[PDB]
Amino acid sequence: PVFSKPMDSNIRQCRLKKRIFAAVSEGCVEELVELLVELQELCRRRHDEDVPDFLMHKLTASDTGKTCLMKALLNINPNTKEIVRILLAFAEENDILGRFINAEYTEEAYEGQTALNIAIERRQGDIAALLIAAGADVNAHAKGAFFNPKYQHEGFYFGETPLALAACTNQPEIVQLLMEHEQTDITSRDSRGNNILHALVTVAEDFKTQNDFVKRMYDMILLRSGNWELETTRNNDGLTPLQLAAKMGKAEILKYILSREIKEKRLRSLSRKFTDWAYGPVSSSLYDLTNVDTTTDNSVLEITVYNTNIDNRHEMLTLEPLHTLLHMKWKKFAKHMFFLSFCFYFFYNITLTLVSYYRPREEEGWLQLLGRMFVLIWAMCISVKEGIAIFLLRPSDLQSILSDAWFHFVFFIQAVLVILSVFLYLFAYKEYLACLVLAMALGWANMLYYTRGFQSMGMYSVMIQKVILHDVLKFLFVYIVFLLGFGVALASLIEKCPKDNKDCSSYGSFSDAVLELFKLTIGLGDLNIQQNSKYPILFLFLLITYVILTFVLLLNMLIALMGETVENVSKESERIWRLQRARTILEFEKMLPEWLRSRFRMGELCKVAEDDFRLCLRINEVKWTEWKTHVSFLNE
Amino acid sequence: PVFSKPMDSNIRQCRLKKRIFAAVSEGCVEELVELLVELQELCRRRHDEDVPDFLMHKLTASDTGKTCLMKALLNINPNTKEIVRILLAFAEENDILGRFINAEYTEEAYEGQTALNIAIERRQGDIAALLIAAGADVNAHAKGAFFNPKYQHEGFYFGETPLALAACTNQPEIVQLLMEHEQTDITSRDSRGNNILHALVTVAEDFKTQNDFVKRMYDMILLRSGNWELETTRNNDGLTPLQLAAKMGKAEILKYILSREIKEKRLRSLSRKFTDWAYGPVSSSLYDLTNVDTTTDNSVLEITVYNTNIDNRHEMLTLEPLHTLLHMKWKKFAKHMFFLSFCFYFFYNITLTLVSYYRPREEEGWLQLLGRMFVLIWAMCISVKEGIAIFLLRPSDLQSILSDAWFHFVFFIQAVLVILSVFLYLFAYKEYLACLVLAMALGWANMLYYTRGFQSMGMYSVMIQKVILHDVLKFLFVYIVFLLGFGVALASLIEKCPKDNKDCSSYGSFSDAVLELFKLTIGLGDLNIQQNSKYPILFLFLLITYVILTFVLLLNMLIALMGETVENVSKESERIWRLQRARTILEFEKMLPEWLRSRFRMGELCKVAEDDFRLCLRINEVKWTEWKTHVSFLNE
Ligand SMILES: CCCCCCCC/C=C/CCCCCCCC(=O)O[C@@H](COC(=O)CCCCCCCCCCCCCCC)COP(=O)([O-])OCC[N+](C)(C)C
Ligand SMILES: CCCCCCCC/C=C/CCCCCCCC(=O)O[C@@H](COC(=O)CCCCCCCCCCCCCCC)COP(=O)([O-])OCC[N+](C)(C)C
Ligand SMILES: CCCCCCCC/C=C/CCCCCCCC(=O)O[C@@H](COC(=O)CCCCCCCCCCCCCCC)COP(=O)([O-])OCC[N+](C)(C)C
Ligand SMILES: CCCCCCCC/C=C/CCCCCCCC(=O)O[C@@H](COC(=O)CCCCCCCCCCCCCCC)COP(=O)([O-])OCC[N+](C)(C)C
Ligand SMILES: CCCCCCCC/C=C/CCCCCCCC(=O)O[C@@H](COC(=O)CCCCCCCCCCCCCCC)COP(=O)([O-])OCC[N+](C)(C)C
Ligand SMILES: CCCCCCCC/C=C/CCCCCCCC(=O)O[C@@H](COC(=O)CCCCCCCCCCCCCCC)COP(=O)([O-])OCC[N+](C)(C)C
Ligand SMILES: CCCCCCCC/C=C\CCCCCCCC(=O)O[C@@H](COC(=O)CCCCCCCCCCCCCCC)COP(=O)([O-])OCC[N+](C)(C)C
Ligand SMILES: CCCCCCCC/C=C\CCCCCCCC(=O)O[C@@H](COC(=O)CCCCCCCCCCCCCCC)COP(=O)([O-])OCC[N+](C)(C)C
Ligand SMILES: CCCCCCCC/C=C\CCCCCCCC(=O)O[C@@H](COC(=O)CCCCCCCCCCCCCCC)COP(=O)([O-])OCC[N+](C)(C)C
Ligand SMILES: CCCCCCCC/C=C\CCCCCCCC(=O)O[C@@H](COC(=O)CCCCCCCCCCCCCCC)COP(=O)([O-])OCC[N+](C)(C)C
Ligand SMILES: CCCCC/C=C\C/C=C\C/C=C/C/C=C\CCCC(=O)O
Ligand SMILES: CCCCC/C=C\C/C=C\C/C=C/C/C=C\CCCC(=O)O
Ligand SMILES: NCCOB(c1ccccc1)c1ccccc1
Ligand SMILES: NCCOB(c1ccccc1)c1ccccc1
Ligand SMILES: NCCOB(c1ccccc1)c1ccccc1
Ligand SMILES: NCCOB(c1ccccc1)c1ccccc1
Ligand code: NA
Repeated sequence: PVFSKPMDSNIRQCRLKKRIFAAVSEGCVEELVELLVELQELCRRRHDEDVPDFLMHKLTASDTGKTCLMKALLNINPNTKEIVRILLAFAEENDILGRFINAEYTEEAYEGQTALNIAIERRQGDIAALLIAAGADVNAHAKGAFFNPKYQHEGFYFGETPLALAACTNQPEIVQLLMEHEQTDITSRDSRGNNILHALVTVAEDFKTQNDFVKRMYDMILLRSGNWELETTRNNDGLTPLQLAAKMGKAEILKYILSREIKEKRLRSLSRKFTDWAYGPVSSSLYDLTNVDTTTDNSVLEITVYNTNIDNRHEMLTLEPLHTLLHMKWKKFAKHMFFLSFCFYFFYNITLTLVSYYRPREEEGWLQLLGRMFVLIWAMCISVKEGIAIFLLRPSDLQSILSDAWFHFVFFIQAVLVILSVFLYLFAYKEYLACLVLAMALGWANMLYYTRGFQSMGMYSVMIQKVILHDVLKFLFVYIVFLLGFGVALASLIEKCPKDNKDCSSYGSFSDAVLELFKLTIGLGDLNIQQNSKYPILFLFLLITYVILTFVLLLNMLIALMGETVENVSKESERIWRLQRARTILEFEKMLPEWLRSRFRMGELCKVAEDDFRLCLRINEVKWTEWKTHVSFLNE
Repeated sequence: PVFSKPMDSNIRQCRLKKRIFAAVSEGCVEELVELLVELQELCRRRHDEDVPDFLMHKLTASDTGKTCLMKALLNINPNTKEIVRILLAFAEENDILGRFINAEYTEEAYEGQTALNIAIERRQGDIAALLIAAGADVNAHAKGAFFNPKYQHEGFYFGETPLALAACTNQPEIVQLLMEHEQTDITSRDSRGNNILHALVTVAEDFKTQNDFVKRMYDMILLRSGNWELETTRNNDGLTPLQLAAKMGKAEILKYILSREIKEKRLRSLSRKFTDWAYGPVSSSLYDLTNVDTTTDNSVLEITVYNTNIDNRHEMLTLEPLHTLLHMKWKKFAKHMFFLSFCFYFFYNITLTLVSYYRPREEEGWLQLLGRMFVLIWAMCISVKEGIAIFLLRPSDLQSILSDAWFHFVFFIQAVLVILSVFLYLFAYKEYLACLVLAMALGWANMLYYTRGFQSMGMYSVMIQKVILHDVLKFLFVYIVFLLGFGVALASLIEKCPKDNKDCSSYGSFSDAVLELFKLTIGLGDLNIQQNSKYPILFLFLLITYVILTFVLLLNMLIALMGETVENVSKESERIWRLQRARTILEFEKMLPEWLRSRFRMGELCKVAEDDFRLCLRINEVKWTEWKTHVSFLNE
């Protein structure tokens, strides 16, 4: 990144004020005392009306706003605490201690950063305790391009508050010192709208390491708060800390929140998992479904399934209510809607076939009327439905067209070519055969959409798409190099044939020469040596050189590259069809009306505590492997 | 190796002097005292004019120059220190202690080795302290074929000085004893021109192990020197210890020197990295660019990119100023010069194509004149530019023609065949078509040079070259064995055909028989059994035997060997295009004039200290992963 002005500067890029910053940096105590006396006497020699203002302009930098207190804290030495006790005592007789401890940068990239923001970051618990006990602001919002970047490489976002700075830098002794302070606003929201619990989700990691202080900071702040105000708070985008963990793909944080159970009464009401009974490996629990089920707009189940930015959707959709809601919707409507979508579309491809095969060749019942009117209606049903999904779609397709958004185009292109064949055949035109045949060939080719979501057949549609997009299209630029180079080369040697006998040279034009050289590449060629040219040996040299390069080397090079794609999909094949069915379920739920979706709703009302009635889900879990390993070491 | 004379010898390959060497070896003290009295009395029985000379010829070997003091130190026993104290006291009454402790080998392979060179190597800190306190030379240069070899298997190079012997054999207690000695010349240069810091680079290793004493010896000697005299010293080849680490490929040493930062004032001026400010994971530093940027002749960036001898160029070009200078040159001129080199060469291949396809067949505008004159100029621009690069190139091509120096020939051969086609077409000749077509086919084939340096397309040009050079050409000697063996075999059975009907046997000659047997190998053949010979079954046996060997076994054996090459390049594919672009940048910088290269220069003048103004580079680094692991264990 770049900021065009440093935070601290001690190297110059090629007199009372400049010596004070050169005294608080190295740690010269006896020099700093002699310099402050020279500035204490320099207040009254010309005026006594402006004492509190003139004392501040000689201790602050006029370009950044950095004070002499900030300069001592940016440069940590073992003589640091002695400098702070002198500078805070110097503002006592001048009565300027109120504005000296609450100063901030006036520069646009570090605006709002105070001396308390530096002392907590340098791990100075004794110095930060002296500032708060003197009048430092515990609610100072450090804005700016450095503290509020646009990406995670152009600064450092922690939450803009001193409570979020100690929480993100693993310092719980300062968090306990700030939460006991009665002027600290815990539920404060920064420029992003994030509170103390949104900012911990942002700095969290995606997987489980050895030390997880973010989960420890999440539990410590939430239980000492003792309310739901931090959890129901939404951002400027309208996201809770539960929904933010699903958006950014933090599976360890999303697992902890969504099965949080507190056994202690006076603290039990802050739970989302409620175990009813347990007997060995069998447990029965109640799970909160407040923002999880798809009854609100931006629900957690809708985020995780449609989150193409992240890599761990299979880890997050295996979690504790998310796998059961996804399974119960399949056994109620989504298996029925997938079977009928197969049946109405397989009947649609047969009717396209039997009107394309039995077309009126030269001369130009109730079941025949039932067939052709079904073609005109079902093609308009797809072109409206798939046309909305393309319009409601963003142009950054590198992550959505993996297996998902590729089918939204080919069902739409096939539906338009059926409709375009109607306008051509009826009016006056003969180009209907060019549109009806290509729609029928693409119509049968779209039957591989119904192989998706199954353990045995789900990986075949991914193998076809990933070979075309990642192996074949990047290999056309290697092969057209040799197809167009040798194509003009062999066509230039062919002499103009004497008048008759058009089968005297197959390479007699550039359009001819590309055809046979494509046949030598795939192996349907002919090494003809008749070939009436003035250079028979030179034609025979470039013809065999083409066969060795394309057929022997470049053809088997592509097969070795396509074979690496097939084995990579086959290793991930158990994770593919589980994510294919998960998107198929939620698209079928959006096709349902409101009166029918209300019958399909899961959940029952519970009595958690006094004035607490939330929507639950009873999930009977049995864990044999986790039980046998648990019992074994209690009696080793 | 071989030296034809040993250092120490105790085994004979099938009388006062020979008993002394047989006394200092085993450790006989009471025998050695009785032998020295017999030699003390043998000085005066025939002359008293030559006492200091005659006392030395009976204690030294006349063939090697080895003394009795060296013989006791080569044979370490627990009775070693008692022998040294007697022999050094024996030279006191004879007043020959000055030449007895400073003696050396007169043999050509061990010349200059003294008793101090042996005592430090055998780990004798007490014996080496007694020699220096008696008058031993601390600046004795041990030359010779053993101590100055030509390769790293024909001797032991350490630096030829006793200070470099204790530094390379991990003995810092003797290094501290030598650097406090006021006659020790630290900045001494041996026969190679190496000083104390060049010799540590030579004995260093390429990667990071558990114990790195070479980096510890580099830091200990440099900080106690306290000057830049050891760093600015160049060899006989003109290399600093910074440039020697880039030449020999020591990435651990080159990383330590190029980000050396000393926080301590009185020692800060020996730094090359200067951290300006740090706030969490974000750091801003200034890097020294004295011999790093390409403004001097033998710069570190020019060495590492063009160092085909080493295997770790990707590890060294990732380092701390080397990755930023390589990235800033791409975003200023090298991306523009690569795009226009694509555009002027793609226009050049079209104009060659449209004059080769539309040639005057039988009978023999301003845009047509603009095209053909562009061919005559652009072919002369390549033939001059690529002709210099072949002339300035060494004949040891096994490491430069991997992906790099192969393109310097094929752009040159293509440019000459365009020029050769002009002299043939204009004068009187008809062989212009044999040169224009082969230049046009090779001209389109050189378009894969512009796929280099990209993450998606950079590995394809390496896969084509490595399959030809390492799989195909070593398999021709396997296949011509079977092509020439069966080719004469099947042509010898073919009887001379009765007069007419030339299509009676396709194997009627050796030139004919190689053609169809090449077609059976690739799979375009015919198992014809008509074949008018006197041995129809014996012809049919050798024909099917050829198909099973070549098409079934030897063809798929090559495909299995080519497939191992493709998967090895595909695993290294992220390291290939980063090294392809790095050579493309520095070749474009050499094409720039001096006035335009001065505008593209990076760096600003800094004030490091008093009388210290060097060229810097501000690099804003952010390290999220290295910060989250660092904070986690400080508050575990
Ligand atoms: C303009 C357009 C408008 C469109 C109108 C639509 C909009 C309005 C829609 C309204 C619909 C209303 C909702 C549906 C409610 C029905 C309830 C039901 O029975 O569902 C059931 C399915 O029932 C079945 O019979 C499934 C049959 C087997 C399917 C096999 C999948 C393969 C499909 C072909 C692929 C071949 C692959 C080969 C290669 C290609 C649910 O499943 P289950 O059986 O209950 O689960 C068993 C568990 N249990 C019994 C314990 C509970
Ligand atoms: C997944 C998808 C896989 C498959 C998709 C692949 C699809 C590929 C399909 C290919 C089929 C090709 C059909 C050709 C049709 C005729 C063309 C023509 O007119 O040529 C004419 C000139 O011929 C020349 O001289 C060629 C010169 C072209 C210049 C090349 C620049 C662009 C190439 C960029 C590449 C470099 C990039 C480098 C990057 C590394 C010859 O004309 P004619 O034939 O003799 O006509 C007879 C005239 N008559 C009819 C009146 C008698
Ligand atoms: C890359 C891996 C390499 C190894 C693996 C190989 C497999 C992959 C390789 C793929 C490379 C593709 C090479 C195709 C060769 C075309 C031949 C040709 O020129 O056509 C004809 C020209 O016809 C025309 O005049 C109009 C052009 C129509 C050509 C359409 C062909 C398919 C296009 C793309 C299909 C997309 C499919 C996508 C499926 C995923 C032949 O000419 P003619 O009619 O005989 O001459 C008439 C005479 N005249 C001169 C008087 C005019
Ligand atoms: C090793 C892997 C094995 C398995 C994989 C296989 C792939 C790799 C294998 C490679 C092996 C190569 C075998 C080629 C077969 C030659 C056929 C021949 O003899 O030509 C002709 C002779 O014509 C002549 O008389 C002049 C010679 C021209 C030959 C040029 C062929 C290409 C040369 C090298 C190209 C370099 C390309 C390099 C690309 C990287 C045929 O003879 P005829 O004209 O029909 O007879 C005339 C009649 N007469 C008897 C009266 C005279
Ligand atoms: C006799 C012979 C004499 C020869 C005369 C020459 C000698 C004298 C020469 C003198 C030249 C002087 C130096 C150049 C100064 C220009 C400045 C510039 O804009 O550079 C810029 C290029 O900007 C572009 O225009 C790049 C366009 C895209 C290139 C894509 C690469 C693919 C190229 C084809 C591959 C196809 C592969 C397909 C398969 C093959 C630098 O990049 P950038 O944009 O700045 O980077 C963005 C960063 N920034 C904007 C934030 C800063
Ligand atoms: C990457 C590159 C890949 C591709 C490149 C590969 C390129 C290969 C290309 C190959 C094409 C070959 C074309 C042949 C041209 C004619 C030759 C000839 O005249 O033969 C004659 C004798 O025939 C014999 O008897 C052969 C004996 C040769 C001795 C071999 C020793 C050296 C081989 C060392 C090997 C062992 C080493 C062992 C180590 C393991 C027959 O002549 P004719 O045919 O009857 O002519 C008709 C005469 N007339 C015209 C007047 C009528
Ligand atoms: C998986 C769930 C299944 C979903 C529903 C699927 C069920 C679909 C079932 C029926 C769909 C058809 C209804 C469309 C009505 C119009 C038909 C038409 O075009 O007329 C044709 C009549 O038909 C024939 O005679 C064709 C005979 C070959 C059909 C092959 C059987 C396979 C498809 C069928 C069975 C598939 C069974 C699938 C499994 C049940 C014209 O034929 P003609 O007599 O020659 O007329 C003369 C025309 N001429 C003058 C130009 C020559
Ligand atoms: C891949 C794209 C580039 C293709 C190669 C381009 C590079 C070439 C670079 C330099 C070549 C320069 C010399 C050739 C010019 C004269 C040729 C000639 O006149 O033909 C002669 C022989 O015909 C032949 O068989 C010639 C063989 C071609 C030479 C290829 C070099 C070997 C490289 C192999 C590597 C394999 C290729 C690369 C694989 C890695 C004439 O025979 P004729 O026809 O019977 O005519 C009779 C009339 N006349 C005698 C009066 C004339
Ligand atoms: C990526 C950056 C691009 C860099 C610049 C690339 C731009 C290059 C643009 C133009 C290059 C041409 C300039 C050379 C001028 C001489 C041409 C010539 O020989 O005359 C030919 C005229 O031309 C034709 O009529 C040929 C038509 C087929 C061309 C196919 C288009 C692809 C290449 C072009 C477009 C590529 C576009 C690429 C993308 C922009 C001869 O044809 P004729 O009428 O039959 O004459 C009769 C002769 N006869 C009597 C013997 C038969
Ligand atoms: C690889 C390079 C070397 C190739 C093998 C060399 C080694 C051979 C070593 C020893 C062979 C010694 C005996 C052969 C001599 C007489 C043959 C004969 O006369 O033909 C007879 C039959 O023709 C046949 O089919 C015979 C089979 C060929 C013999 C191969 C041995 C089996 C090895 C298998 C291993 C596979 C090979 C190796 C694969 C690993 C006659 O039939 P005719 O033709 O119709 O003529 C009729 C007229 N007449 C009856 C009057 C005659
Ligand atoms: C507006 C039309 C533009 C031109 C049309 C371009 C693309 C659509 C046409 C074909 C694309 C798909 C072809 C089907 C072939 C293989 C995929 C099998 C289905 C699967 O993946 O399992
Ligand atoms: C003086 C001439 C001597 C004879 C010529 C010998 C060799 C040069 C000719 C051809 C070599 C290159 C051919 C191109 C074919 C495949 C490589 C693709 C480009 C790449 O590598 O990606
Ligand atoms: N057979 C249980 C596999 O789990 B399922 C699953 C697991 C992880 C991610 C997505 C889904 C599942 C499959 C179909 C319907 C509901 C859930
Ligand atoms: N919207 C018109 C057809 O939509 B359906 C559909 C079309 C293509 C892919 C998937 C579904 C459909 C959905 C449920 C039952 C029957 C058909
Ligand atoms: N995109 C960062 C990859 O690093 B680059 C790189 C890394 C190691 C070796 C060589 C280069 C790089 C790539 C292009 C220009 C400059 C540097
Ligand atoms: N020297 C004549 C052609 O050189 B250029 C060139 C040609 C082939 C490969 C690499 C470079 C060139 C360089 C920059 C811009 C345009 C062309
Ligand atoms: Na394999």
